[PDB]
Amino acid sequence: EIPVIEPLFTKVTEDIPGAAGPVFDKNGDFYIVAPYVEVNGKPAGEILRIDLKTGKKTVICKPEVNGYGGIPAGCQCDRDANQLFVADARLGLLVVQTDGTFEEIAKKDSEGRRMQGCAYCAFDYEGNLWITAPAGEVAPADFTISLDEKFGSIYCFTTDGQMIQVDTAFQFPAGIAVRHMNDGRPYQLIVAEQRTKKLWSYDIKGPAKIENKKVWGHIPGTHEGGASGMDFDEDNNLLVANWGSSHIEVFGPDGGQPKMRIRCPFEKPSALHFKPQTKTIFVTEHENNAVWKFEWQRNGKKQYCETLKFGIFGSLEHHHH
Repeated sequence: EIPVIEPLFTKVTEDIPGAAGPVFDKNGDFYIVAPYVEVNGKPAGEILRIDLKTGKKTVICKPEVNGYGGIPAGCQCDRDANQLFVADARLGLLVVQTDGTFEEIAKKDSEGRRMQGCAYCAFDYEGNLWITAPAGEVAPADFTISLDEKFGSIYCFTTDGQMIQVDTAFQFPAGIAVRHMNDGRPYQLIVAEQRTKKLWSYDIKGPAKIENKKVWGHIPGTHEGGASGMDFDEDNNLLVANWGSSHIEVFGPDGGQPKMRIRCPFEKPSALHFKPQTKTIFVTEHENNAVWKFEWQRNGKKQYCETLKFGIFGSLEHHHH
């Protein structure tokens, strides 16, 4: 029904338990997270730097708060400083410096509620951070995932430093991406509900202001698991890892059904991310606990963490003259 392409995948690294959160920082260094690392049967997840020339893996941060180890599950870099925002299914949302120190951004949200554990996040170009939270309350609450009960939530961490819960009642909310229009403005928030075959959209009307929740797209397949991570290319096609499959789905800007599929040499892609200024997509996957790369048909969308650089700054917004 749908065209399938089969690009050459190249293995980057392997033996990363629960491999996810591929991300590039402001300098082009590459990081991933290993959520399933354990010590004595307890979480001890890791944030890793991967040297793309040598393949060498370096543990950047082994987060823990009051003796509760983390489950780092997704990442985005900051443009303002060379620090990573790490969605942690046990600890919430962390800011991790490249030197390994970290700060937990929130024990509680804007309503005084205990924070939920997070997994993916996405900046809009105005600087707000949109976050999926598939786990229940952070440590020291007992760990719970919204696999069977609809308690996964969505947050927005605004430029004013407010952690606002903007929706809930999701069954493993996973990938999240912002659709920016040609004038640079945030228009739609896209959210994967991984325990269904659905992608949801909201219209962004401002910081932490979303409305008009609708079904945006449908994920093919009848196996366990749907959309995990997702990313826009420069034409606002959305590439969506289908964890219940060996494909990445390609949606047009207006969603619906995929218009093309990318066949992968592996099952269970968990996350994907473009390398800045390239067509190269890095993909994490849980069949092999591994990281791969492949060349897409065009560039990715300009990334938040490049937006203060000469040659990028000033080129995102466009207006009538």
